[PDB]
Amino acid sequence: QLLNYIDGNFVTSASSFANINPVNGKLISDVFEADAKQVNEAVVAAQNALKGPWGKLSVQDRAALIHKIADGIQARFEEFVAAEVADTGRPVHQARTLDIPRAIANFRTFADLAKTSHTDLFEMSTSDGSGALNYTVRKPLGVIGVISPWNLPLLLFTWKVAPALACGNTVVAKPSEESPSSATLLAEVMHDAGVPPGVFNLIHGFGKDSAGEFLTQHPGISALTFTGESKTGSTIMKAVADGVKEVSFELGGKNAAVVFADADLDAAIEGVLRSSFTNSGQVCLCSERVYVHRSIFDEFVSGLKVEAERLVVGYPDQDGVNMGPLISHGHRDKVLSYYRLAVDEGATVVTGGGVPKFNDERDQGAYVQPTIWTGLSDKARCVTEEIFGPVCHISPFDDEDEVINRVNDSNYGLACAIWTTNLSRAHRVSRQIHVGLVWVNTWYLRDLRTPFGGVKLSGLGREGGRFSMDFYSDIANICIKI
Amino acid sequence: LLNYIDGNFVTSASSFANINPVNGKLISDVFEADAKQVNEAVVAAQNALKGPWGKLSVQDRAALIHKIADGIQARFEEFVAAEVADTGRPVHQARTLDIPRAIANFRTFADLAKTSHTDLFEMSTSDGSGALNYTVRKPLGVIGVISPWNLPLLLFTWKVAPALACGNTVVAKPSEESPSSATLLAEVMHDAGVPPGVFNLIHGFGKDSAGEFLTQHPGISALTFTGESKTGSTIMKAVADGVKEVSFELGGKNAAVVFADADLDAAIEGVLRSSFTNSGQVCLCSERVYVHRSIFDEFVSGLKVEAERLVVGYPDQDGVNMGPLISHGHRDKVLSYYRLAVDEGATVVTGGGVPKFNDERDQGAYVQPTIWTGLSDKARCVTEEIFGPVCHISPFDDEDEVINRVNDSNYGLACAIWTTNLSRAHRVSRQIHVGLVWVNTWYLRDLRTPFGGVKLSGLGREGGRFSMDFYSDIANICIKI
Amino acid sequence: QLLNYIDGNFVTSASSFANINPVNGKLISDVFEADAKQVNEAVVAAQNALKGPWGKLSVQDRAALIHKIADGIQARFEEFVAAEVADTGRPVHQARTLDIPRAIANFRTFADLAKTSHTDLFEMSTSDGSGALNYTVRKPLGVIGVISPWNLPLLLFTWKVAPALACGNTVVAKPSEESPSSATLLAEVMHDAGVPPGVFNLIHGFGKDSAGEFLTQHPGISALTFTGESKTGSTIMKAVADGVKEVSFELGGKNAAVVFADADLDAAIEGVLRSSFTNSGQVCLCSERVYVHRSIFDEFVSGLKVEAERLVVGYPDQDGVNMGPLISHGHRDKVLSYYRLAVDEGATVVTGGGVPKFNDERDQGAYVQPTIWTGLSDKARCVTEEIFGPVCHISPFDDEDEVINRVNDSNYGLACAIWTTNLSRAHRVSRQIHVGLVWVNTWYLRDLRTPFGGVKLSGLGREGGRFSMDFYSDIANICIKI
Amino acid sequence: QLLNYIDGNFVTSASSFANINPVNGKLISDVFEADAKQVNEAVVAAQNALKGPWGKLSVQDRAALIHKIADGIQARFEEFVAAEVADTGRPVHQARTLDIPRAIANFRTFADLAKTSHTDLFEMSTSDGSGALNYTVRKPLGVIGVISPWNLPLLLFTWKVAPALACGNTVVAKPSEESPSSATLLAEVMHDAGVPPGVFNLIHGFGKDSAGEFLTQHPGISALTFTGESKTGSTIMKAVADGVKEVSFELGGKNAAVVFADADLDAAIEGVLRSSFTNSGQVCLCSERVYVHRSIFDEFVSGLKVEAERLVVGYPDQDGVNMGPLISHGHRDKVLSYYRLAVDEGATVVTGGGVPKFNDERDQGAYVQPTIWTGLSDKARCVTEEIFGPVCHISPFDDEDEVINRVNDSNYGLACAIWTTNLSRAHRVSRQIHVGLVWVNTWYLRDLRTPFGGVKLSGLGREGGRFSMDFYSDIANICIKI
Ligand code: NA
Ligand code: NA
Ligand code: NA
Repeated sequence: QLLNYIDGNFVTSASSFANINPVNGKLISDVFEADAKQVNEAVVAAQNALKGPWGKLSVQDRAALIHKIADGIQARFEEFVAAEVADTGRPVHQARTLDIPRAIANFRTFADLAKTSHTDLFEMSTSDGSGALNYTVRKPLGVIGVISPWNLPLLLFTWKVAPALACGNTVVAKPSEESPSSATLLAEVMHDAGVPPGVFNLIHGFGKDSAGEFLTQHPGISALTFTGESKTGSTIMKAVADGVKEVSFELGGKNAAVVFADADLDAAIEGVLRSSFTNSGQVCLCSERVYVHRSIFDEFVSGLKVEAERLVVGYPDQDGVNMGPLISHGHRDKVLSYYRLAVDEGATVVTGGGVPKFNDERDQGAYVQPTIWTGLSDKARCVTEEIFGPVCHISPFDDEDEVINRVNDSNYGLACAIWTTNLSRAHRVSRQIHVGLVWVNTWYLRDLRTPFGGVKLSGLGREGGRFSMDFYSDIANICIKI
Repeated sequence: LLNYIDGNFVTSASSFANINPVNGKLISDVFEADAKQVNEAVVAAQNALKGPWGKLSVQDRAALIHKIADGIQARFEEFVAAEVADTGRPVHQARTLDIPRAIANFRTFADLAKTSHTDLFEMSTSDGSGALNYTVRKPLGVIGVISPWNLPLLLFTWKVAPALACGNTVVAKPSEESPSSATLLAEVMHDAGVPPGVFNLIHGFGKDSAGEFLTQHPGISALTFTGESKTGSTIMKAVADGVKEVSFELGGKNAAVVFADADLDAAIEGVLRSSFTNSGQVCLCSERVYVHRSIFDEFVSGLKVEAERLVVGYPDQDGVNMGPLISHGHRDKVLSYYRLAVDEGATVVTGGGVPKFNDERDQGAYVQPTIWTGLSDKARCVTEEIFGPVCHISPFDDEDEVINRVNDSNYGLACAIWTTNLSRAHRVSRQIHVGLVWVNTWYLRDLRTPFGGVKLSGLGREGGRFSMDFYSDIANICIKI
Repeated sequence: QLLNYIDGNFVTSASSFANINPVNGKLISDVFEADAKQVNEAVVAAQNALKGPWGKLSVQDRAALIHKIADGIQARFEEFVAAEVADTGRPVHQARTLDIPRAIANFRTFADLAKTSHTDLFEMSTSDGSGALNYTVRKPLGVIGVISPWNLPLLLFTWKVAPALACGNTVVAKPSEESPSSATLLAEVMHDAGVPPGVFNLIHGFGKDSAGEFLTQHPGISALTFTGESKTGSTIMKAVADGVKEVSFELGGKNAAVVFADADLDAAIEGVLRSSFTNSGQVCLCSERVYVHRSIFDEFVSGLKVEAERLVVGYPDQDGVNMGPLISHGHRDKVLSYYRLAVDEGATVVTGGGVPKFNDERDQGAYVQPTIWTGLSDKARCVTEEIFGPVCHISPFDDEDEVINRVNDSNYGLACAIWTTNLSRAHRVSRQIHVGLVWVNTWYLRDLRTPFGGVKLSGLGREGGRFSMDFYSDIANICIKI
Repeated sequence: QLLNYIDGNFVTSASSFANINPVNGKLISDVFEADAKQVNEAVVAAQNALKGPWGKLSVQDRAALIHKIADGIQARFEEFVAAEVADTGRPVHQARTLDIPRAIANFRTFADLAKTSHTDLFEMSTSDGSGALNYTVRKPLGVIGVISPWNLPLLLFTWKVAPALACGNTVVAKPSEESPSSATLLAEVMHDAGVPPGVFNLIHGFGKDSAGEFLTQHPGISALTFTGESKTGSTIMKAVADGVKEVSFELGGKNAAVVFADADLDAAIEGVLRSSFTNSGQVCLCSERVYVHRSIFDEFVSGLKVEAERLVVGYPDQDGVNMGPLISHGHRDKVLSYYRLAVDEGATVVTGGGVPKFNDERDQGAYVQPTIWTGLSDKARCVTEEIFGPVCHISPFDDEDEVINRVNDSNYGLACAIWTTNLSRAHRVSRQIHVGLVWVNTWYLRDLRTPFGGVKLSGLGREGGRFSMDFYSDIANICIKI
């Protein structure tokens, strides 16, 4: 059983929902859904905590307490690994090396920035010759509403909660209904670490007519930060508009990888394998479109096919497992529906295209095969809409400007990876991709000080580094006439 | 007054009247852009990004922007006249605040465009060869600009200057009530050699007009707006499906606070200005005033005196201090607050009506500078934004009390504090829940500072680097070595 | 006994010298003086250490190790308190709440800054229209020679060593002969924490024709950072000139305090008492000149007399001890010589002027009385020369511009404290004072992110925050034509 | 015809010295050498101008006035060209497109940074719980002493004078005896722009026992910034040592170009031709050492020989002129003394090696030939000592780690140019070169915002961008207790 955490107490709710293990379809736990009344209690508790001990902590004391939260996750490391794996079916090795360490690192990085961050001093002259001073300060924005996704549950959850707390805000967070275990554990770490009641609040539930909608509509929040589907971003923006709430969105992507004729071909095959199928292609940053220079296109597709078919699709702790299932049955229905749509649009299915057959309990889970399509036009729905499964379409190109234009011809703009060994090409091309993040000869390498976010439908605002310290703060200007 | 689109001055199939509010006389007809014309503006701005404007170095861009500035300086007095006519502002203030600030907007952001740089982050990797992350600023794209009538050219250019400085193209809809200086600006840009499609001026209104069409148009990348909060919320919903970047500077109900240890004459002068400047039609004006009990009556009587000394009349009159409100429709809204004040229990210390001229001005849109006392913190006249030359004055006793009373608001743009005490100034300033605090002064602006509000008073910050960030895509480029 | 620490090993020397407890003149330990050959050994080992594991550490791992050093000092907190107190006589109170906590915070602040710090990206246009990028990086400068003072032994020692290590340098450091203990213990902490051999080297000795000089002359160093007497600063600057070594100097001052008529009078009396007599007036930052507006002058002098006479002078762990002895008998000779000079120049001795009579072992120590002078002119030697003991002279003033000129009419310019409750005056007056550091209504309040340094004879350069990160690094610009 | 400019007046002197045209050895003008007394008068007047209307300008007005200076140079553009060409023999085209535009840009860039630069606000907590603010401000350092070189007279002179004035200092500036004309014209432009008297002072003369040394010894300056030979940098550091004056040094170098096998070969030949022979190899950034991968070595050398022999050495207005003379006969004697040393050391002379025969007035000037050597060892003097003439030695190399070691095996480290088309190599190699400036696939591309300086004997400190705004300012911390 997974309880809510409100004003320093773990509390049940009236109704509950099932958390299902996508590996086998079995029940992991029951999760009490916070109702509107409990959400209001969380918000009000969070407002009030801003006037309690939390509000009086020095930036050094606040940061030391956040490092302690992080020590707590570390001390329960394997429990956190086990929770993420149960909920989502992610390979244990990924949970051990990507997800939980990044969740620890999020807290440490922003606790550090809390200590080092400063503001600005501007001098000016005036008519009377005595001058003025303008200095700025950072204050907590207020209560931050976090609605976070199921694909990187603890990582993306802490990505928001860490800078929010580092900036002195209080929090009411709603983790995905598909993945609530690690967040529920984080609350326990919060509690045991002595985080004052009301600072961090955890409400479980869904979106519409549930905890997520209640949060989004509550007038006592000062901001809503959200990662997830683009149409949901749009819904959230409409919902907080009457309140003119500060908003921060990381949304969909139809991300491209580009492979030039001078790429290290083996490294690019391996890189596109990772960018297409990591977390079974359920990363916002995954490459679902791939452009490859004509002269190496056949060799690239053949190489990637071989490598994709070597992927081990199986149990999270199975020997050399690469790929787990999708998050849920309902998500798999959506993915398989694009699988059929691609055949109908005229794709050649280079590999995959269906669901593997296990002849064991995994057949009741939510697996699909890693899939490569070829032969679709740039207009096809499967080349333009985010699928959020382990798939990519590969298309040839001849000319640099042509491929830049094809990558950019999109209502999204989150990320792009480019493969080339040429110094000029790397820099010339990357600056021309209309996205928030480019990688050259790698993918999803993250320095947490960098600005991160997207253009067009992929989001608005930036987080990371000082961008987060600014978003989760009131920036106030104080002008002294001397 | 014509629209300016893709390098050409063009008419529309419908015009509206621009009325001089000093005397009710028609100044000019203004062609209203239709949906088809707004689309034409946006499409041309989009195309302008791939033309000569797009290929200018940052140094040549800034030079051209400095040339726009020079262009305005060269026609300074036509600009003063245009702004006066539209709005009735004192000729002196147009001449030393409005027009100079608009020129400084262009110059400051041109200068920032040349000095701004971005970031390099080094990192280690597993294989031990490392990686580099660097950031770049790029044009965001087409900037939709919808701007207010109270400081027409100043607030128009406050947005347009950073948009252009960051290499964007612009589709700008100035207020229906003050379309003249913008139209001149378009002439300056045309004569200065700004490439076609880079700057586009479209005239009209909000709902079912140019403004609405702009905000609904999918070709823009951002919408920056200064105005009413409710209009802000409307825009946010309209751009939500395209998840457009937004920047809002919205209403306030701003307070001025006078502590017992203030320089009382300076404070009286200060609040006089903060209350009645531009006939109280700055979003930054003080419509609430808290004065320490020990000095409350002396402050009110002094403010009464100085307020009654203000000269209300012609923009060019000898010692004029105030002009009219922007329009009859706005005077109607303001006179309706004047009545609501009485009906709410207010003591009228001064004004509370219109003045009498017995000449054309009676056809104008004047109201008197007004002071109220005796209302409660929950009176509507003390909570809601009026945007006229009026303030209510209320006593206070304690520091924590007045802080709480200032912050007890759904708005939070600005606040002025009067005190001679060092500790008090810094202690109290930091606790006011607004974007902008002034101590011992008001509306003193350094264009590098973050400017914006909290709560209903806005979203985001503009000014200095905050503008340079808002009006650009920040992109991260990560090179594995 | 106290050894040098060279290339991973404690070692003795030919010569040794005594370390004397200034409370009672008794021997604490023998200290081995490093010779030229062993200084050469230290520099060469530091050079090679740059090419060993130390140099392969990530910024993250380097920072973690520097936090381990800080941990290792926290774990021996009281031993470090004991060692500082023994060498110098400072009250145990001050060692526990200022000295040792700073040494520790020095390492932690600079380790944090190493993790958060980044550099710059400048794009530019070029003729051919393809453009160029300039990006800068921070690299280790090389071997940093550190020569440090006895007045704040571990605090000022670590103030240099911490940023030097945080920036990836290696270090050869010479603590003061008068206070070698806390540094030798620090060497132990480094050894125990696994600091690779050669990264940190400790050499004992004196200046001329001893370790200090040898260090400054050695061609193998990249920089010389020094805190102390101005003339010594000049001497070091000449000695490194042939090698054009980077230099950073925090030198002396004759710091003033200004009390304006609208000051909080009791607060100003307390603050000037603290800025004149803290550490027995042996801080670079103490106020030896004081200017008080005429209207409150007599009342200020009377009040300070009373408070200075309530000061407890005695043992480091005595009840509410306020002052210990001076660092040494030799230093007391110099200070008393000044006490006589002040009388000779026609000063009224308001209080003090001598040494107290203990009638116990403290009579064998190096104590003097807190002293206050009036009636000297601005040109008197005792008003213009740094005495570095617990004394201040007080003079009246009438005008603001007048007292600004009087404070500024000095060949030094480290620090100044001003007392006033007036908003305008604090900002108007502070910006006109020709020094590196001004305090308003307080003194020696340190934020370790701020630039610290002086003007004129009081120094060269700035340290603290980014200024330390720039000083202890090569800043390199890399320009890529695209 | 060349007078000093002191406290607002052009004044002559007791002695005069001749300014000779290096194209033909003919007298251009006589220059009045400043004596110790005039040097004192210049400093004293600079100190007073700080207290005058100059000191009171807002930053906006001071910047407005620096732009006027720029405008005034621009209105007399061709006279500045004539003056530069006359003193130095520089090709008119280069004077007209590099030297004078850069001189004007220096002023515009720093006037602009004066208006945009701001400082820092640090908040901090305190024991009593009400906290404190620290903020910084930039103020004029004071009187800046400028001593500038003959190789880029107006460019390097204004590179120091622009930021000095932009930060509100006053200046006493001693231009090179070899090239005093353009600085004297600047003085006229200053006068005519209405720069208040004493703000800018021009003194002419030599170094030791002349205006150079006297400026350097005056206690009245706050800083001395100098570009030129390293030994003269050392001498300077010693002379201001008793003063602890701020110092900023851009000294010599023995800069390398490195060409890897994957370079665009024709681009690298053109690039090394420029880096070797521009301004007749009298730029401190010139490459006198070149390392070329053995596989392209013969082809590179053979290609560079051809391009070198296509260089037109002659008159500044000669139809296709590429190179003018060296700066003086005195300089030519040194360079020819190296051309012989090279032969005596065993060099093969690929081309040049002597002086060309014009059979006209040019034979009385100071020309040498563009020269290329091979065959020397890395320890040869001609490969290790700065010649400062139009020459380079070319050596082959095999390994990347090897060429990096050979490049870095130098007491200097000013700049390096690398040629490669490989992305990783470019970034991997550049960061390992121990210099202040690396160019990749170009040379002497300058963005004035970037830090500019050297390591080891090549310099001290950084200039450019905020590094200039920081060096030419007092940085002051003001700490307000609340
Ligand atoms: Na913010
Ligand atoms: Na942006
Ligand atoms: Na400085």
